[PDB]
Amino acid sequence: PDPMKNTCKLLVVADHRFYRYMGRGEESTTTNYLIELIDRVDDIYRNTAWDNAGFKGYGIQIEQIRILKSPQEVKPGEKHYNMAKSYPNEEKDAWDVKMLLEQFSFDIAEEASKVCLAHLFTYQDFDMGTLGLAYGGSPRANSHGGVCPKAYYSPVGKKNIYLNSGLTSTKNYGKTILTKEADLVTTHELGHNFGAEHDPDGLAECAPNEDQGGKYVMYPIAVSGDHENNKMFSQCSKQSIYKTIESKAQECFQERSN
Ligand SMILES: CC(C)C[C@H](CC(=O)NO)C(=O)N[C@H](C(=O)N[C@@H](C)C(=O)NCCN)C(C)(C)C
Ligand SMILES: [Zn+2]
Repeated sequence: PDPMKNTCKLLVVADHRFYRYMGRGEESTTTNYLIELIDRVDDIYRNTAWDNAGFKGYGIQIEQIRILKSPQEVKPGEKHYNMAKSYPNEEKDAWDVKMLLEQFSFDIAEEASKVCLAHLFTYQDFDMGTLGLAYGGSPRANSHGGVCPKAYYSPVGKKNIYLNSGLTSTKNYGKTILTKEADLVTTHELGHNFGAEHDPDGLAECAPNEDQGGKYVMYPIAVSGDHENNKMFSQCSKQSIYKTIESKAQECFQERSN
């Protein structure tokens, strides 16, 4: 592991919902929450041996936190990830999650091109229990993204956007999720960014029963995280991430800041 290039620097964005509902309308409260969350997630990554040997010490660090204190005013017909209304259905508490990730990537393109990853933290109740979403680590045909900006020309947006993005919501079923749960959401989404796909039931090694420590972080269904494996990456995730981690590291990782 190149100690000069072992850290994925992040642009962390807190939208107006997060600022108000998690931040208590305060910059300090907002940033402290995020700084502490990323550092705990970093502990998970940093201590992971991607090859089950000495290939460890790779992690994440915040480069900048953008704090949006109020909604983005928009003209009629125009949309922005930080606008007051949910999209496509303004009657709902939250956006459609996929459309939100696409919108965030579009609006943040200039900034995203200069960082390893951009991550949006929001506070909206996505339909049916969804907590987050990210590019990378998806089995879908022609899907791409994850660490290090990769361009995608949006025929609808008429410009290049980058696929080095993901998002976390700390609201689910009308309540703020536990910090232990939030940590797991962000870990899972960055896991996709790093190259992991969902662990399959079909491989017991990567999806243990509850008495064998429970599921690992990349399981498709969320859990509170009281089981042993919950906060760790499975061997399946490690294998996937390891195929490209070094290469990606040479591309856009930087030196850890003490
Ligand atoms: C951190 C988690 C694992 C992220 C995933 C979505 C995903 O794979 N993002 O990369 C999620 O929101 N999972 C939901 C989830 O498990 N939520 C739990 C909290 C839930 O609602 N459980 C009971 C609802 N029947 C789904 C979509 C499976 C309902
Ligand atoms: Zn997932």
